[PDB]
Amino acid sequence: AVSFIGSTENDVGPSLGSYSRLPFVYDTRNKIGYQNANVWHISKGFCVGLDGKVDLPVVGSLDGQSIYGLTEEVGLLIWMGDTKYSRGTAMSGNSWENVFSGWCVGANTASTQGLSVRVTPVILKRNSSRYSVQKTSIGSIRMRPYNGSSAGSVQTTVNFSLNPFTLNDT
Repeated sequence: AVSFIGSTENDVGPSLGSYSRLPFVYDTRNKIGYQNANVWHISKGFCVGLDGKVDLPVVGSLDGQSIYGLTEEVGLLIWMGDTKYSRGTAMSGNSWENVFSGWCVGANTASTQGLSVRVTPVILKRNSSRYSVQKTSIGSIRMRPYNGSSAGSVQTTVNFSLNPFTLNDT
């Protein structure tokens, strides 16, 4: 079986966080992210993976993944995937993309399925010399049952919003 145990709306990164150091990528690691190991509770043979979707406009590209725009001077590189950040899948485009191939819980076991979203700020253009961004919707992630597993009427999708932040350029 499967049940939804997470939150529908989720914030990515600390509110009004400030980050210091074209296109220039800021090394924010996992600071601007959201991670939750327990979004769905699965059991008895349930097989599930994850699909991710970014709703932000694609304004460029870097090493194979999209640069999503926030403002005229600030953009983002985005990863979505399973709980552990190192499992993140680099996002491109605005379609649902497979971000976690998935796994199957044991026939006599109960476990959880989680997820993570991580972004890194990118300066597109310049100027003052600070750059502020307001809360912005990023996109969503939905569980993807497989192997004949079924979601029934269980909530399948959760959403993510980027908390406001400021970039100090010098």
